[PDB]
Amino acid sequence: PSGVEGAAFQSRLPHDRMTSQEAACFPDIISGPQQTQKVFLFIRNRTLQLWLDNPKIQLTFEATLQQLEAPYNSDTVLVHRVHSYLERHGLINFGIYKRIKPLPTKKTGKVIIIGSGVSGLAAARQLQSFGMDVTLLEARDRVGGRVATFRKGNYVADLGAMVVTGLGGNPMAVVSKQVNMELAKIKQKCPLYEANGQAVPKEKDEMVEQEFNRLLEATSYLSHQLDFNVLNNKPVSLGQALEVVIQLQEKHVKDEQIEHWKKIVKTQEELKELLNKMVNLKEKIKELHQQYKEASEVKPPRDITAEFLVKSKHRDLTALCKEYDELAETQGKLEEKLQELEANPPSDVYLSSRDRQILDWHFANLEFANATPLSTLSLKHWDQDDDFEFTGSHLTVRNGYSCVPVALAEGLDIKLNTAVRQVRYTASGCEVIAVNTRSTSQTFIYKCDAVLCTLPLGVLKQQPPAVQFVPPLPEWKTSAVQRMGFGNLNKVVLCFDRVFWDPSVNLFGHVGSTTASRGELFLFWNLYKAPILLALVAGEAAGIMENISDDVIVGRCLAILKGIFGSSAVPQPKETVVSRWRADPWARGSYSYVAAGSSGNDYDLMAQPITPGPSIPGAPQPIPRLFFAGEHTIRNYPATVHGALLSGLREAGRIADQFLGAMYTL
Amino acid sequence: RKPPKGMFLSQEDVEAVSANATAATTVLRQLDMELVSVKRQIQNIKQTNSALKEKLDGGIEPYRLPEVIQKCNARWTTEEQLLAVQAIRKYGRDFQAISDVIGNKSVVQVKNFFVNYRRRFNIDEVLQEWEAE
Ligand SMILES: Cc1cc2nc3c(=O)[nH]c(=O)nc-3n(C[C@H](O)[C@H](O)[C@H](O)COP(=O)(O)OP(=O)(O)OC[C@H]3O[C@@H](n4cnc5c(N)ncnc54)[C@H](O)[C@@H]3O)c2cc1C
Ligand SMILES: CCn1c(C(=O)Nc2cccc(COC)c2COc2ccc(OC[C@@H]3CCNC3)cc2)cc2sccc21
Repeated sequence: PSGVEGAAFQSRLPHDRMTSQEAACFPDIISGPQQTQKVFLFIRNRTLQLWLDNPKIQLTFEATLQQLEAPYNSDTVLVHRVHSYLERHGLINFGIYKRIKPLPTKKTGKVIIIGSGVSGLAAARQLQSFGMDVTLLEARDRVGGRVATFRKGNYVADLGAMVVTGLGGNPMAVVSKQVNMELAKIKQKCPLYEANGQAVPKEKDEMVEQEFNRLLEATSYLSHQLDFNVLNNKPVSLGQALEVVIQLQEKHVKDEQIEHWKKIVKTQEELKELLNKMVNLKEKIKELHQQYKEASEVKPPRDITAEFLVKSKHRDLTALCKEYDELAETQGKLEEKLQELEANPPSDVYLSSRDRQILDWHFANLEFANATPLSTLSLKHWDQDDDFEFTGSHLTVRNGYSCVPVALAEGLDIKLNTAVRQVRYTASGCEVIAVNTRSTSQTFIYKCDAVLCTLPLGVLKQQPPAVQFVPPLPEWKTSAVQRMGFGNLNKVVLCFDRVFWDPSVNLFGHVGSTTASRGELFLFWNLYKAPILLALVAGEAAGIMENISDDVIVGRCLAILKGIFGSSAVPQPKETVVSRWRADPWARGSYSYVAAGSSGNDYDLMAQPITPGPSIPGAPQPIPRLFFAGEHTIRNYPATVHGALLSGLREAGRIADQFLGAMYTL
Repeated sequence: RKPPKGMFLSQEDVEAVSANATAATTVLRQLDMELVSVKRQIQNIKQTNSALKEKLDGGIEPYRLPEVIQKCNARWTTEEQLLAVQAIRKYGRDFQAISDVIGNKSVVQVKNFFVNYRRRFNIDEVLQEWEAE
């Protein structure tokens, strides 16, 4: 898209229709005449275009009205409402921008933010931009959360997030212009190497990859066409659907063979009756010839009965030879069909053990993308966020993704090494209790008007709780936490002194030996500048590999690389780092997935804020006090950085509309 | 609307493989057995036919007679008349058979004979005594 319409696309908005959020803030326009709606939409799209053309400076209302032209700038209070709407909800003036109007002298309202991940950092930035007092409480000794970058000397490798999934509609495109990120395209080509150490032939690499892509579309047909979503009162998982689809393919292969050999016995038995008719006809001929002979031996002259006998036997013997000349003629008509069928046999097997191993690699790559074994993903809803995929190639942060949260933390009041233990919310305010992570006896008390919780879903799942809510979270909130899936995947960083791999190959795979170990060191990455190879652990291997020491994990990596590249070409790494995200007390896993029995609607439940009960009985309905942002709270972009980034902007707009007002509704 | 070309997913098949736990292994075994069953029946008939093939070794060539090609004639000799009566007694109304026995009489000439001499040769009695066989 181009022009003001591209601005709307780049802001994830329909360029020619008001959204539901806009309808709530401008109910007089969406219910009004069509002419006003088109004016409003252009004002919104034009304001977005201006901000996106210069995301480094703040877009003020005085500046927006200057670039607008008649008749769109004739109504000024409408332009002012649109600008204030976009600024409040993080569509313009978000991220890291030089401020034009110095901030309010004194702040309004106190907000405590739990966790200084991208989710919390984005919200803290905005709430301070809106003139509120914001303080973030981070349990770790650093910012970024699951944006964790390893740095030692020249070595830079990300243990958490490292890929921007396209820039088309990605808010990270705005950030990448503000922060000096070093985005580099990922070359898609990814050769596979079997356990023997040699590469997979191009014949197999494509027939299996296509069969994998085919098996996947099959499960979607199983789900959305045959309504195969429940199996014995339990929700079907994507792993189960693949097992069923595969078995049906092996079942059809066997039915093809049985009906093919059944064509042979049918024609073979036509031959059995055909031969039995001629072996008996050759017998009648053998007897008739002897009778014609004996009648012909009678030497002339002979009466007309002896002469009729020779003529009679001659005619009958000629007729029986005609009947044989056809019964034995069709003997070749069927003998060709037999060499026909016995030369075009159907497929012997669906997939061999060698093929099924390579297919398991593509399953491992899928278990990697969703950070959970396929047996846990919801068959119907696991790819519910696919319709919002961004456009463009996927890029890596070559200088380390940590530069983004570090850049956001500039100017914010962050309290590191502060682990929240208890969140108390009542009708008259909130208080957060936290202890210092270095000596857990030192207790801190933070009073505030509102708490924004960006705790990872894996932390919200702990039993017994790491964070106690007082009063307890309502069932509908906790039930969503239990239904939602929180997966796991780990990275192994192998630094080196020289490059022994192919520089033009950004990634290559390792086909495991067993279905069980298919995710164990299956993928390798050459995506950084310094000689660093990075190996991935996915699926059921992820959780099990955390119970293994670093020197043994790196030992399996070198053993694999010695197979592909040779034992002489693999040196010692001199620096190794292995992640253990499920064991991390501050993450308890990698990111969320749509578990079977859950749906994307649980993400919306996670995002709903909590409102305390009245202090005095009969007191008016209180104000929402506990707010939830984070990767697991945004239905259309879960498990990402841009999703956490957006969720933070969301709650920052909601918390502001609650405690500061919204003068853009009349 | 339809599965990916090459996949086979009918509503009936899915239920038979998910009816219980080991219903998958059960269906794939009863097809493995029905395959082994049909395969050994092939080699049973392939051997029964191979034995019958060797009984035909030699064709019927020692039993074929040369083609006596005689030009068709129109005059019924006394001999040829007598051949026709016996041919009627043995073959009935098979005109092609009677034509071949006599040798030089067409199918329609044999039929004309069935009326011209039906009076004098009692062909009605000859035919009715053929019908007793
Ligand atoms: C291995 C891996 C690779 C990934 N790769 C990508 C990728 O390529 N692209 C992408 O878009 N996304 C990726 N992600 C996911 C992405 O990093 C997350 O979705 C995002 O960082 C989550 O942000 P958040 O602020 O919601 O959560 P977090 O970043 O986890 O922030 C929560 C913060 O709260 C803190 N905290 C926890 N407990 C307490 C407590 N008791 N008291 C106080 N503070 C606490 C935590 O330390 C943390 O700093 C990846 C994730 C993993 C694990
Ligand atoms: C698997 C980690 N991950 C990655 C990643 O590692 N991508 C990557 C790395 C090397 C080579 C290639 C190959 O280049 C194409 C890729 C892209 O493969 C993807 C994997 C998962 C994706 O989406 C994951 C989220 C989880 C829940 N819904 C989507 C998207 C792309 C990107 C994103 S966005 C959220 C997680 C994530």
